This record gives sequence, C-alpha cells and structure tokens, in this order.
Amino acid sequence: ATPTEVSNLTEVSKGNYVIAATVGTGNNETNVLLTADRLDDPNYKVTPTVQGTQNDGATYWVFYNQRSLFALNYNQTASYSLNPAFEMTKDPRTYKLSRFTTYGFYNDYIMTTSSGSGTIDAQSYTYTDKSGQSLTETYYPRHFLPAYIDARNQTAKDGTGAGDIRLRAENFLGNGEYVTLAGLEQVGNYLYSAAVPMGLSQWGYIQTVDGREHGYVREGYEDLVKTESGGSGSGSYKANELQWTQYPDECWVAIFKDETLTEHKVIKSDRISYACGRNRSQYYQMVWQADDGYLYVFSPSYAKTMSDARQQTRLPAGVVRIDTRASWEALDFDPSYYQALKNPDGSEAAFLRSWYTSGNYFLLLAYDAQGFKGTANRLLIFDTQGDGTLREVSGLPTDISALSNTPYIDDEGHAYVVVSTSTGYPTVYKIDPAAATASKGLTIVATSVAGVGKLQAN
Repeated sequence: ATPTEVSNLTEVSKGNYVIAATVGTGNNETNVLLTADRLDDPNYKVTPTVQGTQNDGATYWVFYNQRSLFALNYNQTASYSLNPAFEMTKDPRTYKLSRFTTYGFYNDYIMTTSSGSGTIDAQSYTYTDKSGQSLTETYYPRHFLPAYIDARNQTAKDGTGAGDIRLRAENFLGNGEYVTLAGLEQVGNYLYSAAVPMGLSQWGYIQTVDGREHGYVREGYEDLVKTESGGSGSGSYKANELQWTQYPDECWVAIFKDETLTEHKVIKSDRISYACGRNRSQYYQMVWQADDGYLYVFSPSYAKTMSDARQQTRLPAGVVRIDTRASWEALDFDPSYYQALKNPDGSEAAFLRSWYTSGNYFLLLAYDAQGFKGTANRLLIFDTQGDGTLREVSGLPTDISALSNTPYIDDEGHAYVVVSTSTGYPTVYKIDPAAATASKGLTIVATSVAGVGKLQAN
C-alpha cells in the first residue's frame, strides 16, 4: 500500500478497545497503546501520531478481564489501565517474573509455570566424561515452579515448588520421565493442563529402578542418551540426560485440584500425541474448555519431526475431549470422540496455536505446505461436530506476513484478529467462525499489532 492511502479514512475516536501496536522495526521500535470505540468498521483508522501511549513493550500481552492489560516479560512485568479520558495509563506497581514455559488464568491470578530444578533430594553421581576424566556432579529433581500475579490486589508471589515434593515433575506419568505443563485451563476449581513428556532428566537418569541402574531407560534406548553438554539456546542438552520423550504415541492430561498444584491426577489417551505448540521455548496451550462442558485437547503430532524413529509418533494430528462435568474419580477421556485434523486438501494438519471462540468452533493457526519447516500463517476453523477437516476463512488476505498473538472474542462469538499483509498496514478482521467468513475492519497505521482487546475505564 502507501501511507497516503488512508487519507480517505476517518480517524477513529477514543473508546474501550485497546490495541498494542509497534511503530518501527529494530532500533526505531516504539511500542504504543491505542484506544478505539470500534474495530469492525473498515471506514475508520487509528494513527499513533494523533493518540497513543508509549510503553516498554512486552513479551506477552495479557488481558485481566476488562479491567487491566498486563505485559509479561522474562525478567519487569507491567500493567496498564484505562483512564476516564479513554487513554492507556501505566500502573505504578511492577512485578518480577522468572522465565516461564506456559501461563494461564485462575480466578484473579495470572499464573506462570515452568519445570525446573528443585532443591530437595539432591543426588551426587560420578561417571566418566567423553574425554576420560572422572567427573562427579550433583543433580536435583525436576519440580514445577509456579508464579502468581494477583491482578486484583496487584501483588506477585514466586511460590514454593522446588521444596515441595508434591510439585515434583519427575516420574509424573509413571515411567520416570519428567513432564512440562502446557496450558492452565481453569474448570470450576480444577486446573487442566497437558503433561508434555520431556524425557529423562539428569536426576531421573541416575535413578535405579528395581536394581536396574538407569532403569527408566527403555531397552535399546541407551544410545539416545547424550554424552556431553551440546546444543545452543533453548535447544541444549547436558550429559547423562535423555532428550525428548521415549513414548510419543500417548497423550497425558493432568488435572490439579487447585492452583497450588499439590493434589493431582493424570489421564492417558492413545489416540494422539502430546498437546502443545512449540515455536522455540514456549509451550502454547492446546487444552480448552468449550460451551458443551467438554475440554477439547488438540495435538499436531510434533514428535514426527524427531531425528530417531523411536521418538517419532505414528499418531496423526488430532483432537480428543474430556467430560469436565463429572466426579473427580470419573474424570477420563471420552471414548466416543476422535477427529483427524486435516487440511482442506486432505493432508494432515500441522499447527502451532489454537484458540476457542464460542459454541462448537475453534480457531487454529496452521503452517503452509512446508509443514513444521515453513511458517505458521493459515487461520483455519475447526468444528467439534465435523469430520476433522479444517475449514478456511473467506475474506482474509493471501500475503499474510504477521498476525496478532492473541485474538479478541466478543460477547457473541466473533473473533477479532489483526492481520498484517506485506502490501499494507495491519488491519483488524472480524471472523465469523460459524459461516467461516472474515470482514475487514479498523486499519492500524503501524508496523505490526501484537494484541487487541476490550477494557473498561476506571
């Protein structure tokens, strides 16, 4: 497009809709917050030179109800409110958040969790390295490390998971491997999550099981153990550690009684793989409670990209479900529900994120024809009562180069997604998932938009 194209559009007025945009790419990157009273009218526009509040950016933009807008980062977590002038203001209280692998809501708490090193039950282990030098190292069990942001009282706690043995991720499924929690779906008082198996840790590898040293290593799985600390970034491994899971043909859902993550249960389904989206280091949620009282559990079968065949799964990408309206003793997968998530052309569907609108429709973000090797930039619609074949949205552009990290579901089911084409500015599109249609709306005169939501002034 051109910066003079929006000369015929009307400058929108300040309202209750909040947009987190970025003007500039790189060192000119300036994060601004804009307010508008409408998002579906394509005749309107919003300009950062007329309005907007400069902010320090965010790794994740979260909406605490229609009251606050939190900025989560791996550090400097901030929060913003809406003043009577319909402008974004910065709350005076900041929060320190350790690096987390997933996040979610629970009552008025923004919870951020990850599976890290514990403090109790340390074990010293001596071995021979790849150079021949005898080395002795102390290993700690893997524990869940929950952190909570009380958005109503505006406080932050780091929790006590490394000292509590009840929050030990090691041997969470009964096979010795430790798991990572993906998603934090609150259902009444329970927390449903996907226990993505991470494999054997250093502490779990040195575990003797019924006399068998390293008993948690399956037969013929000794050659997969990494002998030294290699890799880089989020993809790194230490010695005496078995990277990735040994059981890819399973799907484990963990149900916690409350936010303390103390008492819990686990349920297994052998129809799909683990339920998470992995881009680099964050586990995107795949478990979602729907209106029909069913928690749907999606799986793109990410384990098919593994090098060795023992860590590859033969289960295609699919979705199962769990009936959340039952007793704690009767919580299990629905044996009569299974879908084969497929692209409109019939092939298997590889996706990265998946949100829930309303009714019986989910919005998934799938890759192109390159699979997990390509770019995830296809917004498809899944029907819970369908045949697993994903439906494509009519009205979205083809040159999609950037999308909003989190869509806004209105009070009736429509999904507001900010699509950024390579030949124009980021524009809000209102998607009807029932008819699988998209309508052009507000045009943001910025480089890209991270999040869009609705807040009420205070």
